Formats: sequence, C-alpha cells, structure tokens
Amino acid sequence: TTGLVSIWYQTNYVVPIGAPNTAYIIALAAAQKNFTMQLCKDASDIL
Amino acid sequence: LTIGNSTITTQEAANIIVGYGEWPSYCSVNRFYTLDTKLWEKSSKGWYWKFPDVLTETGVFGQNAQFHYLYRSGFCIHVQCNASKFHQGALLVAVLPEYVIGTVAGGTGTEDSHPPYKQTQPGADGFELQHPYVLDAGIPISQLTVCPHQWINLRTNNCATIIVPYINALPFDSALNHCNFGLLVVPISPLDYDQGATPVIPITITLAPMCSEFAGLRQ
Amino acid sequence: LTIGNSTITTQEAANIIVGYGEWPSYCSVNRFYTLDTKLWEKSSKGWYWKFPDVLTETGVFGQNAQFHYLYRSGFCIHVQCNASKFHQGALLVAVLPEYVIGTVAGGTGTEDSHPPYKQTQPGADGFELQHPYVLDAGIPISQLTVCPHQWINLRTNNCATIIVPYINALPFDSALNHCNFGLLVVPISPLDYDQGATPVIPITITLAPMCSEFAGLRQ
Amino acid sequence: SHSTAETTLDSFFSRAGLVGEIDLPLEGTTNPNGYANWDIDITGYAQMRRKVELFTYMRFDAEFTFVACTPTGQVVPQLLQYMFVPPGAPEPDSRESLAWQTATNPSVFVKLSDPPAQVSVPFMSPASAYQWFYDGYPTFGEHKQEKDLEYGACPNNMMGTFSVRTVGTSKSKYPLVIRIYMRMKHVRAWIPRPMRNQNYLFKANPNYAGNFIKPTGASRTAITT
Repeated sequence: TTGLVSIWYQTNYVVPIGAPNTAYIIALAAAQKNFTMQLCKDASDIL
Repeated sequence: LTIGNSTITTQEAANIIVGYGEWPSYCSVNRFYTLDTKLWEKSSKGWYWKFPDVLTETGVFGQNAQFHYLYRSGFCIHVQCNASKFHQGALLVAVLPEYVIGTVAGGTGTEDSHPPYKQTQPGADGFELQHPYVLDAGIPISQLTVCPHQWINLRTNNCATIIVPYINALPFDSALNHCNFGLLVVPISPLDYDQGATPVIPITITLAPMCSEFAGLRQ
Repeated sequence: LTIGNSTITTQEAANIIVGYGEWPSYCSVNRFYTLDTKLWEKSSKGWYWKFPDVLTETGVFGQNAQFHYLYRSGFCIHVQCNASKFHQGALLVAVLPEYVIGTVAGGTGTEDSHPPYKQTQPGADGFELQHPYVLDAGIPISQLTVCPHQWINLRTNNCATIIVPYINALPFDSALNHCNFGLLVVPISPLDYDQGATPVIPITITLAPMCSEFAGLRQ
Repeated sequence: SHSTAETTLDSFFSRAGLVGEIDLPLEGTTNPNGYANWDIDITGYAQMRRKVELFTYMRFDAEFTFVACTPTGQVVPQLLQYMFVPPGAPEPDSRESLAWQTATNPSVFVKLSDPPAQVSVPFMSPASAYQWFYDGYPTFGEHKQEKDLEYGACPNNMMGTFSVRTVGTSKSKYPLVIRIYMRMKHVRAWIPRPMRNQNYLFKANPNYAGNFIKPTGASRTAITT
C-alpha cells in the first residue's frame, strides 16, 4: 500500500590520505504545491 | 526515468568530444544504462567488454534487447572515473571496431578444437587480459590510438565521452548474429598512492542507445 | 502483423453496431487477438469470461499486458460463429459491467471462508455455468438485454461486433487491481440438427485493444 | 607531394609477386593422378598478408597468369588448362571427371609455347566488401554444434578455386613445373586497423603462442646513446 525508497552503493567510497575516514549524512523534506488534506481527524496521543 | 528511487548524482561538466565530426544516422531513448562499479588496483592490467551480447543484461532496455534483433540508435558512451585530488594514475579508453577475441593455444601441441564455451562466456562482469601487451590477441597495444580514443589523466580530468555510429560488415546488419565492437580500458602508468590512503579507484561506464527492433520470421 | 505464417481468412462483411453512439476517449494497436475455438453442443449451457486478468495470456500484446498496469484504448470486440446453411441454433452475446462472480455456498451449513483459489482461477480456457438461469450469481438471465448486447441467429447472421469504452469505479483506474468487465455467451434455444451431420459448432472471439501502460513505483 | 602517384594506395598495392607454387612431375607421389588444385590463400604468405590487416574493410580485384617450364627451363609442345571454380560449382575429383566439360565453368585452351597468357577475375564476393576477420562462427548455417560440410568454405568469404589439367587421351610425355603470379588493379579500403606485428603461429588463424618476443630490443638503456 505504501511505496519504498532506499539508498545503495553504486561505487566504493574513496578518500584521500590525511582526511577523515567517515562522514555523516543528513536529509531534508517538504511538501509540493498540490499536496492537501481533505477531512479532519480527532487524534491525540499525549497527554 | 527512475526505477522506484534511482536518482543518482551525475556530472554536468562532461568534456564533449565528437567522432569524425559526424553525428549518427537514421534507419539504415532516455534510459541511462548503469553497470557495476570496477575496482582499479596497483597490479591491475586492464579489462575489456564485448557488445551487444554482454550489454543485454545490464540495461533496463538492454534486458529487453536480448529479444530485439536489429538496432537503430546513436551511441553516447560516458566513462566516469572519480578520484581524489592527491591520487596518481592514468587510464586509456578506446573502441576497437570488429574486435576479434584472441584465443590462447598453449600446451605442448599447438592445436585446439572449436573455441570452448567457457572462453566465449566471461559473464556480465567482464574479464581480465592475460597478457595486456598484445590485448590477448597478438595485436600490439602501442597502436590503439589510430582508432578513436580519449586520454584520461587523474591530474587533468575525471570523465570522458565517446560517440560512434553503427558500422557493420554488411549493408543489412544483424546485432544478435554479428558481433559489432568492444571497449578497451588499460592502464599505461601504474597507479601510486601514499600509505594508508584509499587503495580502490571506482570506474563507472554509462551509455544511452535509443532503440532496437524485434524482427521475426515464420515458416 | 504475422507471427511467421499467421495469415488467417477473415470476414469483410461485419455488421457494424455502435455503443450508445459514443466512440472511446483519449488518455483519461493493430494486433488482432486470437483465442482457442469453442465447441457448442446440444447440452451446452453457455460460458463466461473475465477480463483483463484472463486476457493477459492469449494476446501477443496481451502476454506483455500481464506486466502493464494501466490501460488506454478502445475495444472493438468481434464474435464470430460460422455454421452451415441448414443448421439450427441461437446465441446471445452481451457485456456485463462490474460483473461480480457469484460463489456457491452449498452443504448443510450455509457459511464459507474466503473464496478459494480454485474458484478464482478457472484457467485461460473459461468455465461453464452451473445454473445458467441465474448466471451462477442469483441474477436472472431474463434481464441481460438492458445492458449492451447483440442478437445472433443462425438463419440471420454469422458474426457480430461490440464496442465499449473504459468505465471504472474511480476516475483514476487500475486494470491489474480492479476487475473491469466480462463477456457472457448463453444459448436461448438449444441447437438442433439432422442425424449424421456435424455436431460441433465453432465459436471464435476477436478483440483489438490499442495499448497499455507500465507504471511502477519505488521506495 | 606534387607527384604523389607512386605514393597512393594503388601504388602501395601495385606489385605482381609470388602467390602460388604447384608442381606436376611426370612421375611421383605429390600428384599421381596427373592434375592438381590450388586454393587462393593470400594469408599464406606473411609478406602480402601483413599488408591487409592494416585495414579491416577492403575491396580488391585481381589478375592471374600461368608459366610452364621444365626443371631445366626448356619449352615443350603441350597444352595446359586453367579454370575458375565458383563456390557453388563442384571441384574436379578425377582426371576423367565430368567437371572438365561443364559449360558453365569458364575455361580456356592455351598453348604454353605462346609467351605466358594472363587472365583476370572481377569482384565475386556476394558482400559489399571483403572481411578478413569474421567476429562470429565460421559457418553461416543454423547449427552451432556439429562439423558441418560447409565449414572452412563459407559463401560469405571464399573467393574461388582453380584447377589444372593436361587435356588429351594420349599420355603426357614431359614433366611440368608451374608458377603463379597475381596483381590487383582496383584497391579500396575504409577503416584502418592496428598493424599485426608479433609472430604468427597458424597459417590462416590469428591465434598465437606463449613464447613472447618483442619486435625490437636494440636499445640497451635510456642513458645509453
């Protein structure tokens, strides 16, 4: 019912000597113009 | 043009090289084929590929190209070699039309039967040259540059492109019956690097043919 | 349009019938599909077919339609019934939109689990109606004519055609997820013939959709 | 240069040289049947062969001549026959074979006392141009597992066959020695191919041997002059 997205290694990671051997990755997300909701829901969790 | 989540990061500054100053011809498309990454090592001697028989397994339209007989397309071949700014190496890319694979006939008796199927099928990954000086065919490696080629230097560039039209043995050509061409990649100066650095150099090759033909016959 | 030597003899005098006086629509081709011949017998009660799931095995583009999700086409359905000049019989052809298959819940206890896969899959050949008066669904056979149909009489005609556009439960429609329609063929007057004559009446049905869509998604 | 006629591809291929050597002794075992045959093997001689692989696609015609002489070089009163065998036509099998009198096979009556005569054959290849390398199977048949009768002689590459015979029911009285020369008039090539330089192992198959030699080793070291 739902779609899937994944990240794969196309090639190996190469780094020059004298540089850190690993890094960290971050990502951003948003909504497009044509995105909208239809009907309200009475949802609450905390507290 | 994405298969689910296939949106790779691609270069926008390719070095445009034309072949004989001639664009391809009509009957005589946006899918970018992706191959597995190649690892370049200090003791590596270079690889080779055979088209279109091996090409019919990597591409999305290549997989369907197994069942397509004829071709009508223009080839834009992209070879990509990413590396750091302090790495050392040199690579040669060239295309050899009508590249006949040279079988090796060793042993005490210089005679062999029809070429074995093991030698004819190296797989979709590719094979390594036994003696890359003769391209495993008795053909000197010094003379490749007469054919279309491109110089790849780590200090100079990271990518290259080759464009070649269809050249066949007959005016009426068959792609699944007649082997067209192949690609040759061989190091000229062995790669060197400092101790502890990354010892693997990635190689990727990208091509984008337009379309093929089904054909078919009945009795 | 021949697969080797597939050049059949076809009729050129079809009786053109339009559906609601409306031609099909655009996005919201020459391959003629061939099915196995059907044998009509004196004790036969009529058959039924389900599309597009069963259609994805007989057609040349139908076989590829197994992997195609959406549709965009117009349906020109040709039903052909060849017979001699001294044969007797009558046949009804009609299309029932949103034709839900009626499962049979017998036994001492009137309760069954989720529909078995045996009942859901009758094969590519087709299935026979257990009680054709209710179409095996509790729906009277007297009322089929309100839906589009055609009268086939041996004394009158030998062929008929039906044209129907795409009608689905949602503005955005899925062909591999939602069952669209089906065809119903049922005899009204049992066939009669003289002793020693040919007891088998051939039935062939031909349809020619235009094209389908691949779709696809990734995570 | 201005006078570049001697430097063109025609001039680079304008030379008549040794192509065939067939002997017909009066008595022996090389030809105890009084006749012989010769297949056109340009690749047999590495001299003329090495020239052609400089290009891959090439077109060429040819002309052929015949010389009859004794081991001492005397001239004798006899006649000899020459005929071109197309791939479809069958080769002769006996001295009294029915193929000699076949009308569709062109043949000429020649007296060897007459100074040598020369004949030419035009483009016989069914394809547009010759291909010295066929990147595939030697046979053009639909079977790829058996030893077909068409193996070796494929219609797409073969360019004919010659046979020699001394016609006459009366027995020949003299020994014969025959030498064959060929030359080309029109030559045209399309795509260059890197030159084949290393040692050859087979007569018509580019397969090579494991003992590696280099074309040159004269220079000892870079510092050495």
